[PDB]
Amino acid sequence: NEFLCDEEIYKSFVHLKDKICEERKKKELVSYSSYIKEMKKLLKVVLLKYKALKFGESNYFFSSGVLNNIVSSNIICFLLSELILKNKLSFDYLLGASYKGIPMVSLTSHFLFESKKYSNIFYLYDRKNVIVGNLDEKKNIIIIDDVFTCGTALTEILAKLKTYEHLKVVAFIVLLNRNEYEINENNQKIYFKDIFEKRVGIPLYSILSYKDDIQSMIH
Amino acid sequence: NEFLCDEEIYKSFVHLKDKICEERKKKELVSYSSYIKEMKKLLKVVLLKYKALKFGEFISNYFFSSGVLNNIVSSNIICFLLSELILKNKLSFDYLLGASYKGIPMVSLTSHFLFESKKYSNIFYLYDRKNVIVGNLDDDEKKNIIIIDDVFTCGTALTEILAKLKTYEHLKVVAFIVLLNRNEYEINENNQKIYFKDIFEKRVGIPLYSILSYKDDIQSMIH
Repeated sequence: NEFLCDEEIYKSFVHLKDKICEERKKKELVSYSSYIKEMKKLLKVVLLKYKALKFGESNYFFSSGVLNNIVSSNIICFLLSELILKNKLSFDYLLGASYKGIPMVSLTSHFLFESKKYSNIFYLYDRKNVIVGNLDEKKNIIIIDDVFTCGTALTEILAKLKTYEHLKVVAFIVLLNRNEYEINENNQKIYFKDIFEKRVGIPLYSILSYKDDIQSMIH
Repeated sequence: NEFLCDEEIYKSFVHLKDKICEERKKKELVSYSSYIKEMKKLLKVVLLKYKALKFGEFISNYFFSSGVLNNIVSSNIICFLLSELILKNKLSFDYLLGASYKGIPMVSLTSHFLFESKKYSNIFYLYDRKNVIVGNLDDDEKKNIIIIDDVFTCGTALTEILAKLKTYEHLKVVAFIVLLNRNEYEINENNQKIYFKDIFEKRVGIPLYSILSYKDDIQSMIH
């Protein structure tokens, strides 16, 4: 048994969470970034421990089902909440993409609520009546999901939401962006994230990325 | 408008959550019960404020919908109390399973309140789709599951989850916990009410617990 035990993970989560909040309040950006990076290290340990990441022939596989435990989801949902606060994203609703986003959205709401900036936080989810929650000049939605490859899943949710005239999506937040790309006529990588952001006019944020976080696990 | 504002609801939730935990730790049962009953009052105010309860005539004299409870001020109270049912009744479990869809955002947050008890090194939660059970499974001794859902009428929805779980040989359900039991019944040959809860418990051999019940909590709202 080769990884930090859950009791140690939690202790480290608590310490890092306190420092990250403290530094955000003090507006010390360099320290904030650094403590975020430490939390991301802890999260990568978790991903390996619970085997959310597996290696060997893509050269890695990612599954979020093994992250449905509170010690793991605390880290994840805390960091989703931090992306919202750090980037000062304004919203009326958070929407958890079915199914993986759904247990994330309540718990992320819980971490946001600790900022004391909100009198409540209203969250939604989509089935497969297709949008459920406290509904009915445009209301703004941030969508949460686990993984971004080409944007196929987020595009389907956008289709469901096009029906609802008074709703607008203003951001996507995700645990992992795979940094997928296509090569163009000049032998340059054109990333799906950039193509997707351009097509739908909405920014995507991610806790982790293949390039910054996963590739250094490969060897 | 006519109801406590969300800031006040939260302040009251915090106060009552602290007293409830304190009294459970001290094993003062009468005080614990009493503070639970205060939280239930607050929850009833929430159900009326967000119109999770509506009155008149439906297909019964009240209608219940949990979609308006998907906000943290309301789900705090609900999920806290689901956690307290687990603790108070000393229910042992390896997993919590949130019934799709309503139970799913409840299960993580209920896991969060359980985790505050410091009895657990982690809490592992599941959910079903409609491959069919998602979470930290190795499994196809038995692992124990408590199922969480919003409303119990005859048990049709819980029965469907049991069917999905029958495939998994190493899993066993040891309790159902629910926000509301409607206390539905049939009348028998002696003009006695036989409750679906009792019939359901007997058929599947698994206890059901509920935060609220029609008889104890909702009837007095009617007039």
